[PDB]
Amino acid sequence: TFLVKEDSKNVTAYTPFATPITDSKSDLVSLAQLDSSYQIADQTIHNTNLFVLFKSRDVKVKYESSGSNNISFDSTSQGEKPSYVVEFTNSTGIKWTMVKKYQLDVPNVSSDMNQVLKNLILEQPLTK
Amino acid sequence: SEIGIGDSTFTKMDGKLTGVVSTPLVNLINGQGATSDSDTEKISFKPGNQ
Repeated sequence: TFLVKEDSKNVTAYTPFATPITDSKSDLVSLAQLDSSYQIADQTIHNTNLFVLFKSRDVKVKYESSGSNNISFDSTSQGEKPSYVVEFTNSTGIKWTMVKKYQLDVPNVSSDMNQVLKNLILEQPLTK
Repeated sequence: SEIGIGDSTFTKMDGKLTGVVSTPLVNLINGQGATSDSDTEKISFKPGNQ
C-alpha cells in the first residue's frame, strides 16, 4: 500500500488500485505527541517502519558570545521547540503507533569555535 | 392407500397454468416467485480495490 501526505500533519494510505483506505488519515504530529506548531518536514521508509522529521514554526534559538553554552533555545520566548525524528509502525487496515522518538538538540560550542562565531557574519538568503 | 392406490391431493393456483421453470433448487409455475435466497445473502467477495 501507498502513503499520501494530505497536509502538513496528516497521512492517508491508498491501495494499489488508487483507492483510499477508510480510517487511515492519521495525524502523525498528534501521534508523535507534538503540539500544533509542528509539521512533517520529511518522511522515509526503512525496515518496514515510517521515519518522520518534524519541525516547529515556533522555534527560537539564541547566540551569546559569553559563557560555555553559546547556542541555546530561547526558553524565555516560548520557542523551546526542538526538532524530532519519530519511528512509526503498523499494529493492524492501517493503524500507526509510535516506536522511538529522537530529539534534535542544539550544537555544542567549544572556546575555539566561539572565537570565530563571536564575529561570524552571514549574507541574507538568496531568493527567487 | 396402504397398497398405494389413492387420490391425488390438489393445491389451487390463481390464473392460467401454462408451464413450470425447474432449476435444481426451485420449481416455479409460470416462472413466478423468484427470490434472492436467504442463505447466501451474508456471503460476498472482497472488492479488488481493497
